[PDB]
Amino acid sequence: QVQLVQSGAEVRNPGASVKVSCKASGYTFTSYAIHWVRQAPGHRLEWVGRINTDNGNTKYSQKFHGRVALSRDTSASTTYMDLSSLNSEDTAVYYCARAFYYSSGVMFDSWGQGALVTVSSAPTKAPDVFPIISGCRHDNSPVVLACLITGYHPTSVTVTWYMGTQSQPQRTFPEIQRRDSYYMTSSQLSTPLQQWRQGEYKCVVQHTASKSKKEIFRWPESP
Amino acid sequence: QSALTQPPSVSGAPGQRVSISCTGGSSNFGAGYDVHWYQQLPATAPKLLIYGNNNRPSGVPDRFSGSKSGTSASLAITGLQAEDEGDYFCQSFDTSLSGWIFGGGTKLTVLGQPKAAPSVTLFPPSSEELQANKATLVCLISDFYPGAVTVAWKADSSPVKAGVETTTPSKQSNNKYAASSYLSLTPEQWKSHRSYSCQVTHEGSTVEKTVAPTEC
Repeated sequence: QVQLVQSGAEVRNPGASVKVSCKASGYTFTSYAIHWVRQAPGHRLEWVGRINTDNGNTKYSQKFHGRVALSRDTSASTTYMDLSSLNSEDTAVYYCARAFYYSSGVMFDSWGQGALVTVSSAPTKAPDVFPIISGCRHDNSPVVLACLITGYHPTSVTVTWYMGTQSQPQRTFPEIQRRDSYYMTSSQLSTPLQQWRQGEYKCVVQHTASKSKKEIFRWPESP
Repeated sequence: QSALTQPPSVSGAPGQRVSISCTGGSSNFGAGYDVHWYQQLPATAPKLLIYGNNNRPSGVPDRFSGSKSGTSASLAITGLQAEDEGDYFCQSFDTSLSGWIFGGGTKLTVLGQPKAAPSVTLFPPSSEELQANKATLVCLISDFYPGAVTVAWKADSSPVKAGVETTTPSKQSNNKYAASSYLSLTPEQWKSHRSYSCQVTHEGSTVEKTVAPTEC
């Protein structure tokens, strides 16, 4: 059977390099070309290049330009992708596909499992917690309390809201990596607030990676 | 155009017929290159689904059918099965870029519960954050099914796409989904506009919330 296997996941610093392999098996390695495709989180798939697995001719995507290089080793039955001068946008999963022919053109009939590459230069840091609020305390519009949790590394955090001593239902939200390789997420108190009490409700943020617990029990008067 | 366009979400009851549209530019579909379709099941490599407009590899069920005419192609899936739930995208070739091009991707959901439109709350920058010379708008989205939305920001009436960082949907404890989107701004830009608006789109309806610097 036709099967493509790639190297494991890599973690690098900004401006560095990474070399990911793509081992083929089950067919003639020099008969069919190999392409490289990446997909960033929140983006579609992006083509990198095609390498002629026989004479060695390579065609690169114009967007990458001098950043990427595609090599071949026929004896090793493997293709490589070397990407230099990394940055936050290069955090993606990199695939390799085989070019197979059909009656009218070119076809990708086999894809690798993919290799994740993370461009992170973040030390273990505790999160900053800011009290955010929706609505006025001056209207009959309900007030929604939330806590903004940004500037930490690594994942994850653990949030619990409290009214005095009892725990209160909350809403969990995903965590996203920012451009500066730091993470952030939010937590929202579920029940909308009818009245105004001072110091009654509080969000508690726990980040065991830095052995710290940061809690907020006051929402300042609005700007 | 020089790229493909797909609906972000396509839903269907178990057993019904659904459709996915791939819109192409003259430089691609009007350029003689046929369209390929690939499915990406959860945590799997993309699988070749349909090659050459309407041909089917040995291993793909006949429920998947393909068509292409003019400049728009459509992928049809009859008798919807729970195994079909995943992401689907189209591929072609462009002559102006001399390279391959892919579509935005479409999440197919097999309904297991009735649909729920998202509930949205928009948050202004906090007082403590502004004193730290920072400003971030928080758009929180929760309790929607199927799990796929599209967030669009705008300053006053003009759209803004810089500094937007949206999260992928994550299944909640009650099989519904939640997401969020953030607009990072400088404290100068925040007070330099009369209002900001988060715009969430989901299954044929868009809800928008607005916050103003002068508001509270």
